[PDB]
Amino acid sequence: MQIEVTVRNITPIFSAAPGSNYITIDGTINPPPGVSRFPLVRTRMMYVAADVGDGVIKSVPLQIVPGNTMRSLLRRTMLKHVIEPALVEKGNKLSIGAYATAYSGNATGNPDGVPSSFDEIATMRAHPFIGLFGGGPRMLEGRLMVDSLYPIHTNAERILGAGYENEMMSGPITQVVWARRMDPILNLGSSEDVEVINGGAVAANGWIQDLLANSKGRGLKAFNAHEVVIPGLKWVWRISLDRPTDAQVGLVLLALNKMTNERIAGGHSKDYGRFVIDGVSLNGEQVWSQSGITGGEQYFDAVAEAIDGLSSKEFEQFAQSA
Amino acid sequence: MFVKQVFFDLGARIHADEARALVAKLLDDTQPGLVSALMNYMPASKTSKTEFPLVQFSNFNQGFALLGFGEVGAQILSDATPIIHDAMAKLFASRGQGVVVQVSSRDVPLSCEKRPYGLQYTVAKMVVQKKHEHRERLANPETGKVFLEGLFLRSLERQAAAVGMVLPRDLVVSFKGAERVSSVKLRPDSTLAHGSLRHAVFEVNARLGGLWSVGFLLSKGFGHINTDLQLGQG
RNA sequence: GUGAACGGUGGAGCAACACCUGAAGGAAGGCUUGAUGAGCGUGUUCCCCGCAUACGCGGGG
Repeated sequence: MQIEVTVRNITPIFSAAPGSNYITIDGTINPPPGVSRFPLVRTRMMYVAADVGDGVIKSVPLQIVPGNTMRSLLRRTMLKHVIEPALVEKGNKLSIGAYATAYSGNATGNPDGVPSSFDEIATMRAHPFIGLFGGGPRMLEGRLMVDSLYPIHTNAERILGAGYENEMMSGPITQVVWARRMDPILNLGSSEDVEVINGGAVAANGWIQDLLANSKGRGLKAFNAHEVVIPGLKWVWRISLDRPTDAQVGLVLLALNKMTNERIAGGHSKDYGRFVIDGVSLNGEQVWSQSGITGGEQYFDAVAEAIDGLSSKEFEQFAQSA
Repeated sequence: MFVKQVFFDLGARIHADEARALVAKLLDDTQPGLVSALMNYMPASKTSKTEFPLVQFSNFNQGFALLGFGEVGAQILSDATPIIHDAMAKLFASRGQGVVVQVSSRDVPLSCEKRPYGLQYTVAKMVVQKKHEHRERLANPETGKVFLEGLFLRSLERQAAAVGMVLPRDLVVSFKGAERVSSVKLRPDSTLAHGSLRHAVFEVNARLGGLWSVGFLLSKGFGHINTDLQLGQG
């Protein structure tokens, strides 16, 4: 079951790579030491084979949002307003281990060395939530197969190829945005602002005096950067499912109906990662309109009678460890 | 090498000479070594060194500035800054409601190169006068330009020798124009005065770096300006 | 004229068949690039330090 979600970013997208890189004033990512480099946390990035010339492909760098991030996103939005409202609406409450297995996939770090019975796997598998997301102490397999969000870009022409004849981004698609820190005590220069302090002017002068010793216990007032994809470009997402029930597909579609208010990226204090869905292809047919998904009726009905009757006994026997 | 520049924000502008006097007054009773170093005093007596003052007071629109030339001057400023800030804190919190003393600190490097084209640099509040022979030199123009020539070149040479880097010795200067002639006094209500030049302009074929101080009475806050801002003024 | 002299360890024989390294996990929170050095006061003979060796030069406030 192939779901091709084409979206368009409203604000820019910043999904940070764990590698700590550095940047000078005008470009020069990762300079040599001794240039007074600033810290930089780049947007995360897969390489991709691309035709940069006449039929020769290179591993050009592509900045994306990873599949684990938006798998956690899709799990969190479906468990935030499709499953847990249905859990608390009829009064059932998850256990603390059941909550840990619902959100993270495991209760503790240590799993069971034993295997579970097949009747358990038959209950939890082919289910609206535990079928899609496995885990627990027995490491149950999850039906749902969440890919990363590539941009529609010429470097990703080899990915989802022989499509989008026009509307293909070819230029540079990123920007480095600088964020500086202020020390608020330093930027006062008034009595009305320091009348609020316990201690007042002498306390502010003492903290500034400590900052004088620490200028030449990490202080404030830094000036850093982050490398961020530009906004307003098309992105594609793929969701896959092997032998899915109609309730599982309906739960994915209900999460994706109201996906538009959630955060695909990090750095959400700068509102980074707002996206508007251009369309949703359900095995190639366009099912997205302005008022959510039109089409896929049986999936919505099956998840409608599936989330009713969704107790927490199954979550509790999921999270129970031998 | 580099010069350390520290700005203090007292909320109201006080001049550099009264800042030096105010700082010498408040730290007179306690901690004599740091005020002796910041005043460039003798290790045994109260008399200042005849050499280049490594640290010096300067001008600031919301307060006063301090300049420490070289590693020794930068170290002196870095050790002496928090007790100075605590002193202005207690002084401005003793009377009135109380203000907060804000700080700034920069480390401006020194550099010089030579190009075969003269360059414009202006200096304000420049003191040229210490002796009666310099009155006799400034009375006639022809023997006055050469005195200003030698003074500017030897001032560049002495600060370059003090901070520890090599000056090219093929430099030629020229003095074009003057705007005003005014006196500076040594202490308040004193009859003795020193002649001084207001808005002098000079033309040097070399490139001039920031915190480049010329003339006499450098520790009192005269004859220094940043040449980096004057180079490509925006 | 060595209880010596003279005497091939040889031939052939397939370590092989069948097993998916996996499973399930959000780099993410919080954080002014535009101010800091650029424009505004002093009116005449005085401390101290070196080179000299006083005929004077240089300079610190």
